[PDB]
Amino acid sequence: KSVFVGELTWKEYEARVAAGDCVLMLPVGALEQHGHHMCMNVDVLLPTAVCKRVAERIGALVMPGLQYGYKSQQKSGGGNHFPGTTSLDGATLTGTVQDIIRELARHGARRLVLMNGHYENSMFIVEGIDLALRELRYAGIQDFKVVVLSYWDFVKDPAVIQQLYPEGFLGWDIEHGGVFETSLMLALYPDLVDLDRVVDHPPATFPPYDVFPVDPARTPAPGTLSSAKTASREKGELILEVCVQGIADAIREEFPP
Amino acid sequence: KSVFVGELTWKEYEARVAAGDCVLMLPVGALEQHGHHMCMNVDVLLPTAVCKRVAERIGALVMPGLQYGYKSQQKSGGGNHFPGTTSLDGATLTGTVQDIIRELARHGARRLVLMNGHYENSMFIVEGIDLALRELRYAGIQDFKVVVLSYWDFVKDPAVIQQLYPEGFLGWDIEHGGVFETSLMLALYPDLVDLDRVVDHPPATFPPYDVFPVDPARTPAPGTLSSAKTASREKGELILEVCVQGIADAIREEFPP
Amino acid sequence: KSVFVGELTWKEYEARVAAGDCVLMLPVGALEQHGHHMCMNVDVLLPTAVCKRVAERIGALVMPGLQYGYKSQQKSGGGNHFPGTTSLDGATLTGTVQDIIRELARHGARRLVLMNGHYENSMFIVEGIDLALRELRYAGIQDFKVVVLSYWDFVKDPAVIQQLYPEGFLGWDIEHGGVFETSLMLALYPDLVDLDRVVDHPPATFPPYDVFPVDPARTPAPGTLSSAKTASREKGELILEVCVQGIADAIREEFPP
Amino acid sequence: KSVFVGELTWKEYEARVAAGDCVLMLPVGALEQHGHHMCMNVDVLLPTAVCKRVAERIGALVMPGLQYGYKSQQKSGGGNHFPGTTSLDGATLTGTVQDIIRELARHGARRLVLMNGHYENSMFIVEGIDLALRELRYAGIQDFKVVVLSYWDFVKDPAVIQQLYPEGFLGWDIEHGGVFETSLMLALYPDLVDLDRVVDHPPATFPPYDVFPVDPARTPAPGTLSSAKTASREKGELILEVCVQGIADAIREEFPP
Amino acid sequence: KSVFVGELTWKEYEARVAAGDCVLMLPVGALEQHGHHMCMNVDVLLPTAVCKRVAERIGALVMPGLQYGYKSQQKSGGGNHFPGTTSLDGATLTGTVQDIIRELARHGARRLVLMNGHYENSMFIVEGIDLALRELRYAGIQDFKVVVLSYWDFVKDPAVIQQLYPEGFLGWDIEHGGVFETSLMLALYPDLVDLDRVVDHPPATFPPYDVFPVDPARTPAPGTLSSAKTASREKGELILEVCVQGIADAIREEFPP
Amino acid sequence: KSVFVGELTWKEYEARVAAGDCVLMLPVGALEQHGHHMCMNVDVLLPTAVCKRVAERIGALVMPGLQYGYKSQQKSGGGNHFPGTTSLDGATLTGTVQDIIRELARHGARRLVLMNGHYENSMFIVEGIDLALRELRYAGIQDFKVVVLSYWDFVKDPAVIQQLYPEGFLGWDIEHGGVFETSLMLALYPDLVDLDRVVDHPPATFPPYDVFPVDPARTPAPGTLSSAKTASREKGELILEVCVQGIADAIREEFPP
Ligand SMILES: [Mn+2]
Ligand SMILES: [Mn+2]
Ligand SMILES: [Mn+2]
Ligand SMILES: [Mn+2]
Ligand SMILES: [Mn+2]
Ligand SMILES: [Mn+2]
Ligand SMILES: [Zn+2]
Ligand SMILES: [Zn+2]
Ligand SMILES: [Zn+2]
Ligand SMILES: [Zn+2]
Ligand SMILES: [Zn+2]
Ligand SMILES: [Zn+2]
Repeated sequence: KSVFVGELTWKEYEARVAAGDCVLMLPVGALEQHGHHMCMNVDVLLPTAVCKRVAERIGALVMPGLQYGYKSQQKSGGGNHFPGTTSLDGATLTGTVQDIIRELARHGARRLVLMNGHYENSMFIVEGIDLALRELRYAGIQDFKVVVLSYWDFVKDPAVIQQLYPEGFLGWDIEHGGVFETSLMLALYPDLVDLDRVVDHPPATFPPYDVFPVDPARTPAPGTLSSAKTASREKGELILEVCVQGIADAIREEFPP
Repeated sequence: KSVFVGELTWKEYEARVAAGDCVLMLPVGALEQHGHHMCMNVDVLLPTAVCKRVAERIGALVMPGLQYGYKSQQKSGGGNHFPGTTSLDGATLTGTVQDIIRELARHGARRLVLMNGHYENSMFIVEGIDLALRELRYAGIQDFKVVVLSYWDFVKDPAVIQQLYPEGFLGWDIEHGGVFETSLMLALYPDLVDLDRVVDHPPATFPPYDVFPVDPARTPAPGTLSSAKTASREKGELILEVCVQGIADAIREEFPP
Repeated sequence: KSVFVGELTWKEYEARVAAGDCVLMLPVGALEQHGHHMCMNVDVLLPTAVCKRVAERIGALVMPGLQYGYKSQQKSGGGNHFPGTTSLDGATLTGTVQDIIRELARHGARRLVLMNGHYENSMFIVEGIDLALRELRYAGIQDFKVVVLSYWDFVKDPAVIQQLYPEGFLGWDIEHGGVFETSLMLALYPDLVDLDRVVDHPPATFPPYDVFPVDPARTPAPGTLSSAKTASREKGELILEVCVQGIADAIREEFPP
Repeated sequence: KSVFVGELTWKEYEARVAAGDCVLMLPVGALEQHGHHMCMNVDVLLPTAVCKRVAERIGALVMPGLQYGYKSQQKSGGGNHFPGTTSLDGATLTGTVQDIIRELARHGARRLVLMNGHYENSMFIVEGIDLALRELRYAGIQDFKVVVLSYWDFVKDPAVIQQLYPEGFLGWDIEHGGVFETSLMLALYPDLVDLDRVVDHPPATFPPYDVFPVDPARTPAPGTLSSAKTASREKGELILEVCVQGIADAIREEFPP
Repeated sequence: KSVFVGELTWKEYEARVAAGDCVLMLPVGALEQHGHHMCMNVDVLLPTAVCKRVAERIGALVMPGLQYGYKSQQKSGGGNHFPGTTSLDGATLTGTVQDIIRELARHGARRLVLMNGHYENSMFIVEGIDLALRELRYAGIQDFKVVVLSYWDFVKDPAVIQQLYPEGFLGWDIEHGGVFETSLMLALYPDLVDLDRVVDHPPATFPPYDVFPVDPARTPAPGTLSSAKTASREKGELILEVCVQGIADAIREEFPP
Repeated sequence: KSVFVGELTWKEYEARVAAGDCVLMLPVGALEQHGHHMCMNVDVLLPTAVCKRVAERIGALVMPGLQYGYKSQQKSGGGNHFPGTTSLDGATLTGTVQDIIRELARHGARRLVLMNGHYENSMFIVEGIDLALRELRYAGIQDFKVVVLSYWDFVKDPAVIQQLYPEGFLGWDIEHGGVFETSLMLALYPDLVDLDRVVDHPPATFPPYDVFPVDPARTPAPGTLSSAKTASREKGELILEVCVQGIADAIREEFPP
């Protein structure tokens, strides 16, 4: 039986919610440039694949993912001046999250995991949750609980980090189109990555401030913030298992049967 | 080479837009109950499959689809009180369309086809377009052109209509989870439809007015507005070819090479 | 005693609401071009006059009408590029309806009929209602009921249609400034129509899609979607009797004494 | 020929605007309690009647009036706790004014008089104007000019006031449902006023602060802020002539031929 | 012990609210031109100083002031075309007041004094209060009370008015950068005023209407609406005591121990 | 001469902007709990003090600070459930930033530095900037430049960090009410800190996800995320000199005289 809500009939869904401890998961991505070597829907594909695997293990369901996220920022996504990147205003993203939570509560659902795949989305997701929970309180609903996470934060093991980044970890922001995302894509969707097109530039560095309008000269030309030269399917498999296991465990802890 | 923007690199996309006459297509769907016999992502799947086929034929590109649409209305979707159906507020949907048009224009795109798959979305899509075009005009941009359509409107041939509706065409609104969508689903995604679960009821009838809050008693129990008993894979292939051909011709007329 | 809320004192209004089963009616119109032969406030005048007559028959009260409606669409009102047509943004119209419902509920009113006179308004009326009911629910109010109707939906009867259209009825999709509205106006406000100015053009037809910006060539030059050449006072009198009776009956059914 | 835009055809309106110096006028009122002796649409009726007379004199045109205004405030309209009073939120009213100006500018109009009839509306009218002018500036347009006025401000000449109040003038902060409005109504719409129902209470007084939620004890029971016992048709005729003359003169000064 | 919330620890604040009759005060100002002789933060400094002194007397606490207010209007602040003046949109100011009230309610506070210092702010503060109180009702909270005032309205004693305006009081609307504010500043922040720079022009007069876009020629060049030549420290000390005494008394009456 | 815009006359400000290279600085803070030992306006006081010193050095001007910021998050500010913390909604904060930029641009200013003092504000500052720059672009204005920075990011030097944290630096993630902010406060406003009230708890740690509603147990009781036991005046002086020099240098680089 599919773990995707979109692939269920309303009766199947109703039955699953009626069971009492149903966990729903919502992937939140973006359509964003990911360099010369990878496609632009990475931030949707990756959290969705992680949700799927986690859902399979814990008996959860996955909602249709958010395909468009917040504006790419230079220091975490290259910047919103790139072609292809198609970004929402903060109010739009926040409102989308708010509307979905309201609707899930209407269904009787009370457990939601928001899995972020695009660095910049976080605070707008946070505001959507706050506004939704506020509204639920107005309606006398106080037992709706939300867990929000970015899947990469579960990769904490020093040994794993060293396997992925032998020259040192440079932060999840500078990991845009680099070893982590590319390794995952190589493991899950190899046809959408062409490692031969990777441009092997040094990791992007920035001063301790930001400038707007975004100045394109300050982003590496290919749009990546770090090189995926050493990306590998094997690295992807390792990332995937670590994230899936860690998130599954976290969800079980927060949403026990 | 993929026709999906999400599956392209930013360089591939940039090149296609640079070519001068690039047509972009955006499927606009919903997560909505579709009776006992079909899944809930139909309104995304169908316009997306039609866009894919049209794009292959005319050399267009397809954007990631809108997964959540406007509130289901009793006379066209059963009603928003059903479980599973997960709907956006009008302002949210309108803003999503507006933001996407803004971004496509930033890229240099000037030709967009919005292909609706959920009856209720239309006027919010229209407002989204208007607000986006208003903003473009502020910047002196007047050459962005939009074609908006609901794919079923292209099925006009009496010979085809008579096969699907031998006792008479009763309207695209009453076509919710009926012969049209179900046939298309049998042709495209047979695993997501189980014809044996179809509840055969007489087509819903409604007074010449609407009542709110929605009264569940006025929608047939299963959520469908018409029976898909006579749906078939064959009918689906017929619908598909007529839509694809008709839409491709229309786009060629409105966006000539 | 007047049936118009505006013409009552607050004490008279209060007493009517205190009686317990008071029905309020709100006309929702537009300021919009209606060809060479007719004035622009038709969409307010017509529902207002119908509301007046219904209210007189059933003991209901009529609120001040909404004078400005949603943007005219080519296929239903000729298009918003015409001079004179003065339209609201969707959010504005939605908010107006929402605000009025909130206030009526504050008064203790619990029964509202929205009578639409401009096709394009419908979905924004729907959103206004939903948002208002959502708020009432937050305030513990679950007994506010709304009936929404477009008065022309009550001219159902084929026998009435034959009488009105002896040369053949071509459909409601082209009834903008045509025989239907023009006849009603001749019956109610003859000084606001000059039948000699009617341009007798062939009925408007359109492809199964819409284009924005709106292409003026696709609307008949006068702005009408069909010719009102055969309109008459007598046709208007019949429409008026039929509409008033049907709506009165429908309201009594939905809102009994 | 009518001075009301609603009563013109789009061709007639277009021709008036094409002439070059066309002045448009927009009445802005409210639906609000006006004591035991007068109806609730006073704030629409009065500015509309003054607009009509001014337009007749100066060759201007009058737009459909705004029927609903901002929330009644205790010190100026008795308070929004009264039944009957039906008020918009600030953003709704602001948005309505903004949308109308946008549309008038689209038509090619460049001269607008906003005539306020409800004290509380003023700042929201101001904001609506500013927001519409801001948008026009985006398009390089700086020749759209707006004159805003409350009609009573033209009846502040001490010699006139002496004629209207011989016993003594108590100030304007108390002229809600008092001698001023009542006299005008007696002159224009005698059928909507019943002087015998006037509750002759002493003028309302308040401390130099406001309290929310509004405390009904602090407003005179009937809702009026001053007694209309001395109101008369004669006083109304004087007020009317003084207002019309003064406003016609002011408009001719600001919008010369 | 400080009377400013910002200077308290959260434990100290919590204890003061826990006491049960805690009164909080919020100064609402503006950044606005105030002629050649005075600085631009006057509208924040003055109500803050009054709040401080009232708070000291009655045992209340003062919240961080709103530094930016609504757009300056010609007839009450010179006009928003002046340099330096930095104004918020109406929705922004309203929302700020609304958010703060919501938060104070969360803390358990139920008594708030909004002390306005910028003439134009009033109606947006009113709307913010109404929207916040509406929301509180949705959450079952009906015991939150707000007193709102403009501090100058407490200068009512004809003897005090005459000391300041021996030739006659023309209104708090024409008082911008004149004798009242300048005298208070001379008493409170003498280094921020240079009386030698006052431009002694005749008091601004205006017709009974407003014009937009704002016309700079209709405001006295220096930005003041009347001359502050006769301002003095002694007059400032008088004003200060009258305001502090009056407001303290008013708050003791409305928010008793 | 003051470096504070609020302490200047409009003529002085105009002249400074007229010079053509004027840099404006806007502190953006919060009202937020900062443990048992420190007051709640820290996030305003600190960036304001840094701005003042930087502006004195480089000839810039400082705008009135934003006193209220985005909702405290558990991992960065303890959480928005604490008393005293008074937070804005994201749209409110975004709108405030947007409005101020609009106004500065109107004055002729083209160089702005936003100095953030509250971690949570960052993304809403970014959105406010984007929306303001979007509006400027509608007016053909593309030369307004914004530099955004958080003052703590300028404490980079490992040698400085060694002086500040001789027993080892544990990271910026726990610096809410800890050594960094407390030391700065001891240097600038010693009367607002009472080091004896510091609760010497171990550094806060959290799992790689967040939970809403916020679980108060995951925040150390006092509200601090680390112990300020070792904070000192001397450490504050060092931080201050380092931050001021670094920021002055960065601004000179981006906005040369
Ligand atoms: Mn990304
Ligand atoms: Mn649907
Ligand atoms: Mn119409
Ligand atoms: Mn009024
Ligand atoms: Mn002011
Ligand atoms: Mn903070
Ligand atoms: Zn990515
Ligand atoms: Zn469907
Ligand atoms: Zn019509
Ligand atoms: Zn009135
Ligand atoms: Zn002032
Ligand atoms: Zn802090």
